[PDB]
Amino acid sequence: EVQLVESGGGLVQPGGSLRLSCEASGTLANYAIGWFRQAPGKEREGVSCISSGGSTVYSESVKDRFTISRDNAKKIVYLQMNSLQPEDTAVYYCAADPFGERLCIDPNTFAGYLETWGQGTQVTVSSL
Amino acid sequence: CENWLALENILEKYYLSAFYGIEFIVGMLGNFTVVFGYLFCMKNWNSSNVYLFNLSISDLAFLCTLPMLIRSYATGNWTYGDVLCISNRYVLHANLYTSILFLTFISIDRYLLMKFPFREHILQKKEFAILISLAVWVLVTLEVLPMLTFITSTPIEKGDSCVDYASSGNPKYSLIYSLCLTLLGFLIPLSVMCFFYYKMVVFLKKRSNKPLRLVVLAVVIFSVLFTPYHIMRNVRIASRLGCSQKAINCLYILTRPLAFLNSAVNPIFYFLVGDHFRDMLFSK
Ligand SMILES: O=C(O)Cc1cc(F)ccc1NC(=O)c1cccc(-c2cc(O[C@@H]3CCCNC3)c(Cl)cc2F)c1F
Ligand SMILES: CCCCCCCC/C=C/CCCCCCCC(=O)OC[C@H](O)CO
Ligand SMILES: CCCCCCCC/C=C/CCCCCCCC(=O)OC[C@H](O)CO
Ligand SMILES: CCCCCCCC/C=C\CCCCCCCC(=O)OC[C@H](O)CO
Ligand SMILES: [Cl-]
Repeated sequence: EVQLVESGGGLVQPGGSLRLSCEASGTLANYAIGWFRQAPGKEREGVSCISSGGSTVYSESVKDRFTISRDNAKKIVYLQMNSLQPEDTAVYYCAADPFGERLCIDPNTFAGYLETWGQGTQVTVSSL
Repeated sequence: CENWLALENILEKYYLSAFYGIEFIVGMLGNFTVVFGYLFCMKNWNSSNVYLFNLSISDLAFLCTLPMLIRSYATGNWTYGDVLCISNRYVLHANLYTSILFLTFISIDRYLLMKFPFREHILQKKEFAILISLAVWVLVTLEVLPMLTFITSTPIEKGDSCVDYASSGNPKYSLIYSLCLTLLGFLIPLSVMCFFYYKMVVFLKKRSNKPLRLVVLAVVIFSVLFTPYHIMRNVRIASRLGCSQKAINCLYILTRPLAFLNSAVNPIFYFLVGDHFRDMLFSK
């Protein structure tokens, strides 16, 4: 029984950094948390995932730039996004899997089995 | 060799009837449960889902032939006619070689997913797995076609004729065909699974399990169940190049339902792809 809210969305100049938060209301200890994003006209894509055991996975497009971390005491999952480019402009969502060791095996497939999602937060990377 | 003929008759009438009867029951219950589980629980399919669903269609095709095969062995003769001789002879070989191929592609999928969990590669797409599944069916249909071409040369039009190339026809050509089919249909897919188990172990050693579990179970199931059959099909043909010949045929008869035990136990792989499908099944 958890509710998710994403926060931290804003305007970033190309090359800039931004940190998103996925805060839960409900324990988060046994949940896997994955971050997904959807750009206008494109399909949803996983970017990063953290298992209940603490293991982290990253998509190839964000591997050298993003860091996912969790604080079970504060029930928060962070996504530190470094070196953002216009192509990273999207609504970022977090999803929770009660099977803590499942989601990060195949995030893009296993996201489809999940009922717990946040509302999303808009990240805009644009110059000027 | 009247004693060995008594053993051949008893093995066909009682051993094959019982072993295929048990496989028909266990196989139908197992495959209908995993097929309906996919039709009612899986909403977005990945590569492994596609391969597992194909493996079940392959199993179900074989299981549907068993009442005809059990009835024929129980009565001692083939009475179903020429069309059913070709369709049954096709399905039995096709189920054997499509099954190991679907497990080989599942193993490569588990390996690529271990390295690239987000499935960015074209090789990891659902649409590509559908193409590979269609390729598996076409390849195996082609591997089996020389056997069917031989069968059409025999007098199947008589309605009561349905020969086994291991027991009938030119032994020189049957041996070349059977050895090529053992290599391409069995030994090569088994070696590819062994190679990908090794690649998985090397990847995990560098990073230092579920992916290893599925591949190891596949290598064990196929090594144990397909090896006695492939040895005996080839030894049965080689012996035709006496009581020794009838004894070898009895050993060969014993190995056939042992290889097809695969189609009754295959549904276990549905539970080794990390999605908690067993838990999903119980919820419904
Ligand atoms: O057979 C098994 O164990 C199952 C099996 C396992 C393998 F690994 C490879 C092939 C097969 N089998 C077939 O693909 C098949 C197809 C169609 C019909 C028969 C068949 C024919 C019979 O009789 C005729 C005419 C009389 C003299 N013998 C031949 C009788 Cl009695 C009973 C029959 F099932 C098959 F066997
Ligand atoms: C190249 C592919 C080889 C062929 C196999 C492809 C797939 C397996 C099922 C086929 C359906 C055929 C079932 C036959 C329908 C009823 C048969 C029948 O009516 O019996 C006639 C009898 O054998 C004497 O006339
Ligand atoms: C119609 C399509 C047909 C195309 C033809 C496909 C052939 C691909 C390779 C086959 C050799 C078998 C696998 C290669 C290596 C296997 C050797 C082995 O036994 O394992 C390796 C070892 O475990 C680790 O060092
Ligand atoms: C749960 C399963 C229980 C079911 C039990 C299934 C019945 C046993 C099957 C096959 C015997 C093995 C056959 C022998 C394979 C190799 C032996 C060999 O090479 O002997 C050839 C020799 O030339 C001859 O004269
Ligand atoms: Cl025969």
